[PDB]
Amino acid sequence: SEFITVARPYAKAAFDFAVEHQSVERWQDMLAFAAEVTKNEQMAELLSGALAPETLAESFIAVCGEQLDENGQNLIRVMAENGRLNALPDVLEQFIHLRAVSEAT
Amino acid sequence: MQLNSTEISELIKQRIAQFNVV
Repeated sequence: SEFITVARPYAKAAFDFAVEHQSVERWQDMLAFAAEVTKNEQMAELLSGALAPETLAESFIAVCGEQLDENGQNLIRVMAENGRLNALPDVLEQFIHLRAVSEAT
Repeated sequence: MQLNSTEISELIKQRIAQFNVV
């Protein structure tokens, strides 16, 4: 269960529409806080506990303080459905570069 | 290339913004 490659598209696919609805601005926080909790010793074990994505899917969006719009809840479940919801930072680093590319042309 | 996790981007774009809307 280590599809690190899934974070590359996640950071972009989640950014593609985040730009059309002008979410990118407030959306940056959601990914920043999400990527920060996934790389947290206690949260890391909680996420990689079993094959069931539900235990880590709702647990993640909840520990964030329910501050995630519809896409924040849809992404964490799909990310967990692929057995790699803990790869939030794997997408964050990719997303930060997408902003630089959008903030350049 | 479209076949490995890197191509799921379009599938993600449809689910990340429209997961519970099918």
